[PDB]
Amino acid sequence: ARVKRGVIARARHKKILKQAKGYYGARSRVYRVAFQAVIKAGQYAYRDRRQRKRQFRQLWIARINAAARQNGISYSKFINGLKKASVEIDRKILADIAVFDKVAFTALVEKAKAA
Amino acid sequence: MRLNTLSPAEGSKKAGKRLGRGIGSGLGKTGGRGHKGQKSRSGGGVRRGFEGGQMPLYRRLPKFGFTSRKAAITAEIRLSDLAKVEGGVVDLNTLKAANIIGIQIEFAKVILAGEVTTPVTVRGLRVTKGARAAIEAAGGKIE
Amino acid sequence: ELVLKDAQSALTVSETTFGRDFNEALVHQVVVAYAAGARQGTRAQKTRAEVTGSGKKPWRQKGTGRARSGSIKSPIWRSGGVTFAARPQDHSQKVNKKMYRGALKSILSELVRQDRLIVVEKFSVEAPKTKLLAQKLKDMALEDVLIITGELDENLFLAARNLHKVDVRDATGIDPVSLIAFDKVVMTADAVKQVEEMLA
Amino acid sequence: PKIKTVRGAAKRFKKTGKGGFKHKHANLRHILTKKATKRKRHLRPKAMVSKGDLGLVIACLPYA
RNA sequence: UAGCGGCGAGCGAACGGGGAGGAGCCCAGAGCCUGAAUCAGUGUGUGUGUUAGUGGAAGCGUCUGGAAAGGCGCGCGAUACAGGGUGACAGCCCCGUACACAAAAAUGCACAUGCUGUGAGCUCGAUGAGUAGGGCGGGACACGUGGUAUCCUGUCUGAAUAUGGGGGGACCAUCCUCCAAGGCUAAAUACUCCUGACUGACCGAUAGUGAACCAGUACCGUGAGGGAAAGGCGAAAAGAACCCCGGCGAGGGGAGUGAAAAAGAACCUGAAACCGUGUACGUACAAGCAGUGGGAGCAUGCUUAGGCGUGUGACUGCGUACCUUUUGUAUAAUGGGUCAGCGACUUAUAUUCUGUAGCAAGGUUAACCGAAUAGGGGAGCCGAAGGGAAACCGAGUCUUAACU
Ligand SMILES: [Mg+2]
Ligand SMILES: [Mg+2]
Ligand SMILES: [Mg+2]
Ligand SMILES: [Mg+2]
Ligand SMILES: [Mg+2]
Ligand SMILES: [Mg+2]
Ligand SMILES: [Mg+2]
Ligand SMILES: [Mg+2]
Ligand SMILES: [Mg+2]
Ligand SMILES: [Mg+2]
Ligand SMILES: [Mg+2]
Ligand SMILES: [Mg+2]
Ligand SMILES: [Mg+2]
Ligand SMILES: [Mg+2]
Ligand SMILES: [Mg+2]
Ligand SMILES: [Mg+2]
Ligand SMILES: [Mg+2]
Ligand SMILES: [Mg+2]
Ligand SMILES: [Mg+2]
Ligand SMILES: [Mg+2]
Ligand SMILES: [Mg+2]
Ligand SMILES: [Mg+2]
Ligand SMILES: [Mg+2]
Ligand SMILES: [Mg+2]
Ligand SMILES: [Mg+2]
Ligand SMILES: [Mg+2]
Ligand SMILES: [Mg+2]
Ligand SMILES: [Mg+2]
Ligand SMILES: [Mg+2]
Ligand SMILES: [Mg+2]
Ligand SMILES: [Mg+2]
Ligand SMILES: [Mg+2]
Ligand SMILES: [Mg+2]
Ligand SMILES: [Mg+2]
Ligand SMILES: [Mg+2]
Ligand SMILES: [Mg+2]
Ligand SMILES: [Mg+2]
Ligand SMILES: [Mg+2]
Ligand SMILES: [Mg+2]
Ligand SMILES: [Mg+2]
Ligand SMILES: [Mg+2]
Ligand SMILES: [Mg+2]
Ligand SMILES: [Mg+2]
Ligand SMILES: [Mg+2]
Ligand SMILES: [Mg+2]
Ligand SMILES: [Mg+2]
Ligand SMILES: [Mg+2]
Ligand SMILES: [Mg+2]
Ligand SMILES: [Mg+2]
Ligand SMILES: [Mg+2]
Ligand SMILES: [Mg+2]
Ligand SMILES: [Mg+2]
Ligand SMILES: [Mg+2]
Ligand SMILES: [Mg+2]
Ligand SMILES: [Mg+2]
Ligand SMILES: [Mg+2]
Ligand SMILES: [Mg+2]
Ligand SMILES: [Mg+2]
Ligand SMILES: [Mg+2]
Ligand SMILES: [Mg+2]
Ligand SMILES: [Mg+2]
Ligand SMILES: [Mg+2]
Ligand SMILES: [Mg+2]
Ligand SMILES: [Mg+2]
Ligand SMILES: [Mg+2]
Ligand SMILES: [Mg+2]
Ligand SMILES: [Mg+2]
Ligand SMILES: [Mg+2]
Ligand SMILES: [Mg+2]
Ligand SMILES: [Mg+2]
Ligand SMILES: [Mg+2]
Ligand SMILES: [Mg+2]
Ligand SMILES: [Mg+2]
Ligand SMILES: [Mg+2]
Ligand SMILES: [Mg+2]
Ligand SMILES: [Mg+2]
Ligand SMILES: [Mg+2]
Ligand SMILES: [Mg+2]
Ligand SMILES: [Mg+2]
Ligand SMILES: [Mg+2]
Ligand SMILES: [Mg+2]
Ligand SMILES: [Mg+2]
Ligand SMILES: [Mg+2]
Ligand SMILES: [Mg+2]
Ligand SMILES: [Mg+2]
Ligand SMILES: [Mg+2]
Ligand SMILES: [Mg+2]
Ligand SMILES: [Mg+2]
Ligand SMILES: [Mg+2]
Ligand SMILES: [Mg+2]
Ligand SMILES: [Mg+2]
Ligand SMILES: [Mg+2]
Ligand SMILES: [Mg+2]
Ligand SMILES: [Mg+2]
Ligand SMILES: [Mg+2]
Ligand SMILES: [Mg+2]
Ligand SMILES: [Mg+2]
Ligand SMILES: [Mg+2]
Ligand SMILES: [Mg+2]
Ligand SMILES: [Mg+2]
Ligand SMILES: [Mg+2]
Ligand SMILES: [Mg+2]
Ligand SMILES: [Mg+2]
Ligand SMILES: [Mg+2]
Ligand SMILES: [Mg+2]
Ligand SMILES: [Mg+2]
Ligand SMILES: [Mg+2]
Ligand SMILES: [Mg+2]
Ligand SMILES: [Mg+2]
Ligand SMILES: [Mg+2]
Ligand SMILES: [Mg+2]
Ligand SMILES: [Mg+2]
Ligand SMILES: [Mg+2]
Ligand SMILES: [Mg+2]
Ligand SMILES: [Mg+2]
Ligand SMILES: [Mg+2]
Ligand SMILES: [Mg+2]
Ligand SMILES: [Mg+2]
Ligand SMILES: [Mg+2]
Ligand SMILES: [Mg+2]
Ligand SMILES: [Mg+2]
Ligand SMILES: [Mg+2]
Ligand SMILES: [Mg+2]
Ligand SMILES: [Mg+2]
Ligand SMILES: [Mg+2]
Ligand SMILES: [Mg+2]
Ligand SMILES: [Mg+2]
Ligand SMILES: [Mg+2]
Ligand SMILES: [Mg+2]
Ligand SMILES: [Mg+2]
Ligand SMILES: [Mg+2]
Ligand SMILES: [Mg+2]
Ligand SMILES: [Mg+2]
Ligand SMILES: [Mg+2]
Ligand SMILES: [Mg+2]
Ligand SMILES: [Mg+2]
Ligand SMILES: [Mg+2]
Ligand SMILES: [Mg+2]
Ligand SMILES: [Mg+2]
Ligand SMILES: [Mg+2]
Ligand SMILES: [Mg+2]
Ligand SMILES: [Mg+2]
Ligand SMILES: [Mg+2]
Ligand SMILES: [Mg+2]
Ligand SMILES: [Mg+2]
Ligand SMILES: [Mg+2]
Ligand SMILES: [Mg+2]
Ligand SMILES: [Mg+2]
Ligand SMILES: [Mg+2]
Ligand SMILES: [Mg+2]
Ligand SMILES: [Mg+2]
Ligand SMILES: [Mg+2]
Ligand SMILES: [Mg+2]
Ligand SMILES: [Mg+2]
Ligand SMILES: [Mg+2]
Ligand SMILES: [Mg+2]
Ligand SMILES: [Mg+2]
Ligand SMILES: [Mg+2]
Ligand SMILES: [Mg+2]
Ligand SMILES: [Mg+2]
Ligand SMILES: [Mg+2]
Ligand SMILES: [Mg+2]
Ligand SMILES: [Mg+2]
Ligand SMILES: [Mg+2]
Ligand SMILES: [Mg+2]
Ligand SMILES: [Mg+2]
Ligand SMILES: [Mg+2]
Ligand SMILES: [Mg+2]
Ligand SMILES: [Mg+2]
Ligand SMILES: [Mg+2]
Ligand SMILES: [Mg+2]
Ligand SMILES: [Mg+2]
Ligand SMILES: [Mg+2]
Ligand SMILES: [Mg+2]
Ligand SMILES: [Mg+2]
Ligand SMILES: [Mg+2]
Ligand SMILES: [Mg+2]
Ligand SMILES: [Mg+2]
Ligand SMILES: [Mg+2]
Ligand SMILES: [Mg+2]
Ligand SMILES: [Mg+2]
Ligand SMILES: [Mg+2]
Ligand SMILES: [Mg+2]
Ligand SMILES: [Mg+2]
Ligand SMILES: [Mg+2]
Ligand SMILES: [Mg+2]
Ligand SMILES: [Mg+2]
Ligand SMILES: [Mg+2]
Ligand SMILES: [Mg+2]
Ligand SMILES: [Mg+2]
Ligand SMILES: [Mg+2]
Ligand SMILES: [Mg+2]
Ligand SMILES: [Mg+2]
Ligand SMILES: [Mg+2]
Ligand SMILES: [Mg+2]
Ligand SMILES: [Mg+2]
Ligand SMILES: [Mg+2]
Ligand SMILES: [Mg+2]
Ligand SMILES: [Mg+2]
Ligand SMILES: [Mg+2]
Ligand SMILES: [Mg+2]
Ligand SMILES: [Mg+2]
Ligand SMILES: [Mg+2]
Ligand SMILES: [Mg+2]
Ligand SMILES: [Mg+2]
Ligand SMILES: [Mg+2]
Ligand SMILES: [Mg+2]
Ligand SMILES: [Mg+2]
Ligand SMILES: [Mg+2]
Ligand SMILES: [Mg+2]
Ligand SMILES: [Mg+2]
Ligand SMILES: [Mg+2]
Ligand SMILES: [Mg+2]
Ligand SMILES: [Mg+2]
Ligand SMILES: [Mg+2]
Ligand SMILES: [Mg+2]
Ligand SMILES: [Mg+2]
Ligand SMILES: [Mg+2]
Ligand SMILES: [Mg+2]
Ligand SMILES: [Mg+2]
Ligand SMILES: [Mg+2]
Ligand SMILES: [Mg+2]
Ligand SMILES: [Mg+2]
Ligand SMILES: [Mg+2]
Repeated sequence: ARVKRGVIARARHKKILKQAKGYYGARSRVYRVAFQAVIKAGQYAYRDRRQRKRQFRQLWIARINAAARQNGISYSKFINGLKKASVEIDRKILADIAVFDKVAFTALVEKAKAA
Repeated sequence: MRLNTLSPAEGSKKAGKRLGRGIGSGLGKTGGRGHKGQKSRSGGGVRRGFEGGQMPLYRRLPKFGFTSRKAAITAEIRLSDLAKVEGGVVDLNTLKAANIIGIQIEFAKVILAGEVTTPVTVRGLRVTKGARAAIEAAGGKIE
Repeated sequence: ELVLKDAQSALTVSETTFGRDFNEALVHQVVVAYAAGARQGTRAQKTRAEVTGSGKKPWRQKGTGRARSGSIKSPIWRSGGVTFAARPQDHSQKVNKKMYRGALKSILSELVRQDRLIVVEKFSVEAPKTKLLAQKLKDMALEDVLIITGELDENLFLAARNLHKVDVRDATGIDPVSLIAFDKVVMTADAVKQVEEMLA
Repeated sequence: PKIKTVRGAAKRFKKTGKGGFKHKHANLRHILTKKATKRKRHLRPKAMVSKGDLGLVIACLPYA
């Protein structure tokens, strides 16, 4: 029983070249080059789910550190102030509040000033 | 049951190792035979009893003995397979027809392997001391 | 033990032939083996030796900026080779007498539970004509059948040769695959008696 | 084709009841006068093959 | 297995048993009596076969379609539902098939049998000399000169010749067994250039023969020799009359044929690499495996009175390809121009182990006989007992004078 493999291979190559859609030059056209791009893309994607959680924390922390210093307190002292008052609110929201509702935010900086 | 509905017992069939079919296969690229050297090579591996050029065990040890021609043509008749012949007579030609000992066996011996019931007169045949007690305890007289 | 459909006579058949537990593995092995026995296995590709062409190196070992070749016939080249060329082979596999008998005893007893086995008295067509056989199966309410008979009538044989779904084996020539394949099995009282003695 | 026994091995080993192999000891052919009697006595009876070099023996004689 | 063997690698019997098939004669010659039973004429003359052949059953109506064998509904032949064709898949349209039948003729055969021609029976025996054997040297025997029988001989020699001689694995002696030195013999057995039929868990145009095709051709080589590539319009050529542009060209546009002409002969399908034309977005102060997380804008698709898809991706954090081989590779170490196709742990028999199924102190058959995957055939094999170099003894036995 001979097995021609033209139907199955095509379906394998065409699947990867579909993931490589958008890439420059051979990386979108040429299986042998695309297949590398698609693995590398996977590797970077896998690592960047880890880095996304880091980047955003830095982003929020910067926002909070900015919005705190407008009210006369540094980030380091503010967070200790909040921890010592048993405030459980995270960076993600403090950063959201910092941008949107500053009149509210100010109350957290006062709440921190108590400690 | 239909021709389709039949299936084997679980554990009966086990696929088979297929070497050189990608990473996911486990074995794949060097089909479980490592990197380089004589054993990796097609038609590779040394012959039997080869110890890297050290004198082999089957040559450093001395030869002994000689093959007896008499031992080839003598049987050890089991006493359990004794009353399976012709009532209670077991010469040699009678025992040979029962397919207990080979055709080219002149000398033969009844040993104590356990279990006799019927009386058997064992003629023209060498008999063991334990079997002599058994055969006579069952009933039959030797020679 | 087995009632008929035009008599109601108590044919006392043996218990450990027609009343056993269905051992699926055994049956599967015997039927697979039976199938494997049907193969003729007549095929051949030709190895790099058997291909036509010279042993000459097309180009020399070194010097030309090309991949070292030793033969036109090498299986990595086009139009020559097939690495592990098939040789005509025998796929028939051994089945132990007791396993074959055990499988028949297993399958033939499951026909009694499923009611595919229609035991009958004298079963024979009048003259060698399919029209009659086909017409008499309408009353019996059958279509895809294995008509097992002890005394193999030529009249009955000839009259089922053209009928596709009907097959007329002799009681001696029952098979594992056949008994399973056909949707009903019609055995003659003599044939049951012969099969009883054959399987034992 | 059937496997061939390594005959030389078949002439130096013998299969015991359990599965192990008995063999004669080395150092008892020549140069005996310098050897102590105690050695020559201990080398006289047959000896079982070691578990390390059992696999080498089992392969080279596959019938008995 | 026994043996052989730098006793290494390896080589490897026989006796005996089960089967297939069976079959024997003639010469080295003298009585009575006679051509007779045997081979072979040649015949003819039957039976067959082979090389031409003949008949050979029974379907219609609607629906879809270019076309019906299709679907739907009712019939009918079947010793014919093998298979093939026919405008899509046909038991019943056609060719076949089962089956029944054929030969003027030339042949393969199968026995009556007239017979140019050839000795049945019968007894007296004869009963194969440069031979057997030997020395020397080689070879064949499973057996490598070994303690080597047996066989063959190049060379040199040499019996006895049935009161005799050969073999029984150095050799001898007793027993047993055969009768060399001359011939001829069917079957079982091996093979397939070739002729048919039939079959494939064989291939389906880079496969299968090298060769589906005007292939051992083209082409290459002084020559021996090497040796390609290259299949498919459509149901039917109905192969595009006639116009128009062009050089009364190529090539096109119409028109027509067809169900369809991006089925128009560079002709089923028509992928990918590769090269284009048009639409959306981005892109001419910006440094690197070109992506990836983040993300504005713009363009489209939608439900809308929120936004969510899709394409693009300004700006920005991180980020030196894959394979190989290595202590270690972004490595400036190897391999890859790209795509498509093909391209590497197989098969047979033995063997040990694991799983699984059968049956169990038993298990189990081989060739073969069966037309037959049934079922016979247990010849065997393996197991149920081992110890010892071996005789031998044996739930023991070896060691040893004997063993705590
Ligand atoms: Mg296959
Ligand atoms: Mg195929
Ligand atoms: Mg593709
Ligand atoms: Mg792939
Ligand atoms: Mg594509
Ligand atoms: Mg994209
Ligand atoms: Mg994009
Ligand atoms: Mg592409
Ligand atoms: Mg593309
Ligand atoms: Mg594309
Ligand atoms: Mg976090
Ligand atoms: Mg399964
Ligand atoms: Mg499983
Ligand atoms: Mg497993
Ligand atoms: Mg396999
Ligand atoms: Mg693995
Ligand atoms: Mg691994
Ligand atoms: Mg391994
Ligand atoms: Mg390697
Ligand atoms: Mg190495
Ligand atoms: Mg290695
Ligand atoms: Mg090789
Ligand atoms: Mg090698
Ligand atoms: Mg050395
Ligand atoms: Mg020795
Ligand atoms: Mg020795
Ligand atoms: Mg036997
Ligand atoms: Mg070869
Ligand atoms: Mg050559
Ligand atoms: Mg050459
Ligand atoms: Mg180069
Ligand atoms: Mg190249
Ligand atoms: Mg070719
Ligand atoms: Mg080929
Ligand atoms: Mg191939
Ligand atoms: Mg291959
Ligand atoms: Mg097999
Ligand atoms: Mg197999
Ligand atoms: Mg059988
Ligand atoms: Mg069916
Ligand atoms: Mg000594
Ligand atoms: Mg010392
Ligand atoms: Mg000492
Ligand atoms: Mg010592
Ligand atoms: Mg064995
Ligand atoms: Mg054996
Ligand atoms: Mg010898
Ligand atoms: Mg030597
Ligand atoms: Mg040596
Ligand atoms: Mg040889
Ligand atoms: Mg040989
Ligand atoms: Mg050989
Ligand atoms: Mg033999
Ligand atoms: Mg023999
Ligand atoms: Mg005999
Ligand atoms: Mg016979
Ligand atoms: Mg004759
Ligand atoms: Mg004569
Ligand atoms: Mg004469
Ligand atoms: Mg004639
Ligand atoms: Mg004639
Ligand atoms: Mg005829
Ligand atoms: Mg004809
Ligand atoms: Mg006709
Ligand atoms: Mg007809
Ligand atoms: Mg219509
Ligand atoms: Mg219409
Ligand atoms: Mg249709
Ligand atoms: Mg439908
Ligand atoms: Mg119909
Ligand atoms: Mg209907
Ligand atoms: Mg109807
Ligand atoms: Mg009908
Ligand atoms: Mg059919
Ligand atoms: Mg047919
Ligand atoms: Mg037919
Ligand atoms: Mg057709
Ligand atoms: Mg069509
Ligand atoms: Mg067709
Ligand atoms: Mg119809
Ligand atoms: Mg029909
Ligand atoms: Mg019609
Ligand atoms: Mg025919
Ligand atoms: Mg007939
Ligand atoms: Mg005729
Ligand atoms: Mg005529
Ligand atoms: Mg004539
Ligand atoms: Mg004639
Ligand atoms: Mg002829
Ligand atoms: Mg003579
Ligand atoms: Mg003579
Ligand atoms: Mg003469
Ligand atoms: Mg002599
Ligand atoms: Mg001579
Ligand atoms: Mg001589
Ligand atoms: Mg001599
Ligand atoms: Mg001389
Ligand atoms: Mg000499
Ligand atoms: Mg010599
Ligand atoms: Mg030698
Ligand atoms: Mg030789
Ligand atoms: Mg020699
Ligand atoms: Mg000598
Ligand atoms: Mg020797
Ligand atoms: Mg020697
Ligand atoms: Mg002699
Ligand atoms: Mg002889
Ligand atoms: Mg004389
Ligand atoms: Mg004389
Ligand atoms: Mg003699
Ligand atoms: Mg002689
Ligand atoms: Mg003699
Ligand atoms: Mg002798
Ligand atoms: Mg001999
Ligand atoms: Mg005597
Ligand atoms: Mg005699
Ligand atoms: Mg005589
Ligand atoms: Mg001679
Ligand atoms: Mg002769
Ligand atoms: Mg002849
Ligand atoms: Mg004859
Ligand atoms: Mg033939
Ligand atoms: Mg042929
Ligand atoms: Mg095929
Ligand atoms: Mg080709
Ligand atoms: Mg094609
Ligand atoms: Mg092509
Ligand atoms: Mg070629
Ligand atoms: Mg030329
Ligand atoms: Mg051509
Ligand atoms: Mg074409
Ligand atoms: Mg035209
Ligand atoms: Mg013009
Ligand atoms: Mg012109
Ligand atoms: Mg013009
Ligand atoms: Mg012109
Ligand atoms: Mg013109
Ligand atoms: Mg023109
Ligand atoms: Mg024109
Ligand atoms: Mg034209
Ligand atoms: Mg045109
Ligand atoms: Mg046109
Ligand atoms: Mg047109
Ligand atoms: Mg038209
Ligand atoms: Mg039209
Ligand atoms: Mg139309
Ligand atoms: Mg079309
Ligand atoms: Mg179309
Ligand atoms: Mg159209
Ligand atoms: Mg049209
Ligand atoms: Mg058109
Ligand atoms: Mg057009
Ligand atoms: Mg058009
Ligand atoms: Mg089209
Ligand atoms: Mg066109
Ligand atoms: Mg179209
Ligand atoms: Mg078309
Ligand atoms: Mg063309
Ligand atoms: Mg084209
Ligand atoms: Mg085209
Ligand atoms: Mg076509
Ligand atoms: Mg077509
Ligand atoms: Mg086309
Ligand atoms: Mg396209
Ligand atoms: Mg394309
Ligand atoms: Mg491109
Ligand atoms: Mg391009
Ligand atoms: Mg722009
Ligand atoms: Mg733009
Ligand atoms: Mg700009
Ligand atoms: Mg600047
Ligand atoms: Mg710019
Ligand atoms: Mg740059
Ligand atoms: Mg950089
Ligand atoms: Mg990107
Ligand atoms: Mg992205
Ligand atoms: Mg993203
Ligand atoms: Mg946006
Ligand atoms: Mg917009
Ligand atoms: Mg992006
Ligand atoms: Mg800008
Ligand atoms: Mg960035
Ligand atoms: Mg970087
Ligand atoms: Mg790196
Ligand atoms: Mg590499
Ligand atoms: Mg290297
Ligand atoms: Mg290095
Ligand atoms: Mg690195
Ligand atoms: Mg590199
Ligand atoms: Mg570079
Ligand atoms: Mg290097
Ligand atoms: Mg380099
Ligand atoms: Mg390398
Ligand atoms: Mg290197
Ligand atoms: Mg390169
Ligand atoms: Mg392969
Ligand atoms: Mg392997
Ligand atoms: Mg296989
Ligand atoms: Mg065999
Ligand atoms: Mg085996
Ligand atoms: Mg095991
Ligand atoms: Mg196991
Ligand atoms: Mg199990
Ligand atoms: Mg089991
Ligand atoms: Mg059981
Ligand atoms: Mg049991
Ligand atoms: Mg049991
Ligand atoms: Mg027991
Ligand atoms: Mg048994
Ligand atoms: Mg059995
Ligand atoms: Mg026969
Ligand atoms: Mg036969
Ligand atoms: Mg018979
Ligand atoms: Mg028969
Ligand atoms: Mg039969
Ligand atoms: Mg028997
Ligand atoms: Mg049996
Ligand atoms: Mg023993
Ligand atoms: Mg022992
Ligand atoms: Mg003793
Ligand atoms: Mg002793
Ligand atoms: Mg003792
Ligand atoms: Mg004592
Ligand atoms: Mg004692």
